[PDB]
Amino acid sequence: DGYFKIYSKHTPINLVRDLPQGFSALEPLVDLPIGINITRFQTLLALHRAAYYVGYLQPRTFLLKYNENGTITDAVDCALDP
Amino acid sequence: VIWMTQSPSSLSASVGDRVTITCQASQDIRFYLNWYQQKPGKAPKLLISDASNMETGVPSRFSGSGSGTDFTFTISSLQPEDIATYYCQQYDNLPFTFGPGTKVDFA
Amino acid sequence: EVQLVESGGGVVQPGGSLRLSCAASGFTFNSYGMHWVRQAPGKGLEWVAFIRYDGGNKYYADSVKGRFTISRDNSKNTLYLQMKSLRAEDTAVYYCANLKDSRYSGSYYDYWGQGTLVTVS
Amino acid sequence: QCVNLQLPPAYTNSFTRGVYYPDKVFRSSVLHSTQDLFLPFFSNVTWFHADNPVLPFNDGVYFASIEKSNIIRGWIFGTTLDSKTQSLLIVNNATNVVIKVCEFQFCNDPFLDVY
Ligand SMILES: *[C@@H]1O[C@H](CO)[C@@H](O)[C@H](O)[C@H]1NC(C)=O
Ligand SMILES: *[C@@H]1O[C@H](CO)[C@@H](O)[C@H](O)[C@H]1NC(C)=O
Ligand SMILES: *[C@@H]1O[C@H](CO)[C@@H](O)[C@H](O)[C@H]1NC(C)=O
Ligand SMILES: *[C@@H]1O[C@H](CO)[C@@H](O)[C@H](O)[C@H]1NC(C)=O
Ligand SMILES: *[C@@H]1O[C@H](CO)[C@@H](O)[C@H](O)[C@H]1NC(C)=O
Repeated sequence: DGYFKIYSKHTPINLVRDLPQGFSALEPLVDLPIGINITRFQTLLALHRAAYYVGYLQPRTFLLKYNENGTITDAVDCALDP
Repeated sequence: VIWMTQSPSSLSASVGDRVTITCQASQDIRFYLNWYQQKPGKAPKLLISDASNMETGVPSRFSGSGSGTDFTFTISSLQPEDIATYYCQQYDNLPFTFGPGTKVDFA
Repeated sequence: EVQLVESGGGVVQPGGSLRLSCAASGFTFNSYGMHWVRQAPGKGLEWVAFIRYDGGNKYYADSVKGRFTISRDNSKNTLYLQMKSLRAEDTAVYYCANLKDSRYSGSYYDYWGQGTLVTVS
Repeated sequence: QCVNLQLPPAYTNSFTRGVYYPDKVFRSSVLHSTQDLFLPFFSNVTWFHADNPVLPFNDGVYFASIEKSNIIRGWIFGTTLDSKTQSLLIVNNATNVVIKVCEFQFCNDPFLDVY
């Protein structure tokens, strides 16, 4: 709806050429009232005179577990399996 | 449906000649138009996208311009390797549509 | 490195059906929407159908709409086209392709397969 | 001043990764059902080495990086990626994040040059 939304999280990691297992929720970072279409994107790197991962979102129903402190600690991807 | 058309249907030209091919859209498609070149027995190859954006690896002798319903493709100096059929395709609105194709002969 | 390979072509009778497929490798198939295009002998190109990256939204040309179905399997990196009620006019070479597009597919690169011939007789 | 400096994709498993807060309403001690654009569990995620091609945006993107040297500074988002259209540029520097939307004429292979 013209709004560019960004969520984020930052942790340390001690694993090597892969993403970690376990649950972690990303918090809202910014919501920008830009009003433009986006169909393509590219990364910007600093080069002197690291690795990244890209996945795509889909319309899915989730069951989210909010703990006693209001943080999401677990989830079920309802369309994954029976 | 946005229909596409091309002119001329065919042309003859020699090496070193300037070749101009006209593509027209049935309706305003901004700058959203792809230009493809096809040789007999082969799949089409993209030369230009978004009206004027040249594809990487395409010789500088090729160019294109235009907007709305009006687009032109140009070869500034025809080479013997440029004998092919050229198609123009609009990707502004689905379903997508290709033009009839313009055939270039060697004179 | 990037390859698109069509298969399932051949000769069928009018009113019949045929399932075409296109195997993909060398690129992130599951990231791109995919198109089908056909070319009858001595004729120009005709756009057939499009499917989005997630295998959700599907689009067809009026000449095939209601007869043909487009689908994909992102775990097998394969695109499919299921044709029913075939006619003599459907005789053509069928190509699978990732067409450059800044509006719908978001494709930066343009790739085509080798094509497969389908004849209705 | 612009400077002019394809490989087969690698893939990894996103086991239970990419979940975010669907809204800003406080909840606790509850199981809440929501429908939104999420990264499917155990999906095949594309892995790159900082190999910086233009990618499709589709319906939204989950992005992650592992580094100890702050190489990834930002992103370009847009359609034509040229002066013909408005494009979104997000960059980080030593003190701030800078975000702009303009008819940017981007370089064929954009980067930030560090001395
Ligand atoms: C943005 O997307 C809408 C909906 O598809 C379309 O009508 C509009 O023309 C697009 N504008 C630009 C600049 O791409
Ligand atoms: C909730 O927060 C309290 C501190 O305010 C902490 O003692 C408790 O362990 C937390 N519960 C969980 C599940 O983290
Ligand atoms: C991920 O790729 C593997 C093959 O490497 C395949 O077996 C699996 O089904 C794929 N999963 C998804 C969700 O595509
Ligand atoms: C990079 O390539 C573009 C397009 O050919 C050219 O205009 C530009 O001058 C080149 N930059 C350098 C430093 O050569
Ligand atoms: C970071 O960007 C801001 C805004 O343009 C600028 O004021 C600041 O000086 C920049 N920091 C550095 C180190 O360049």
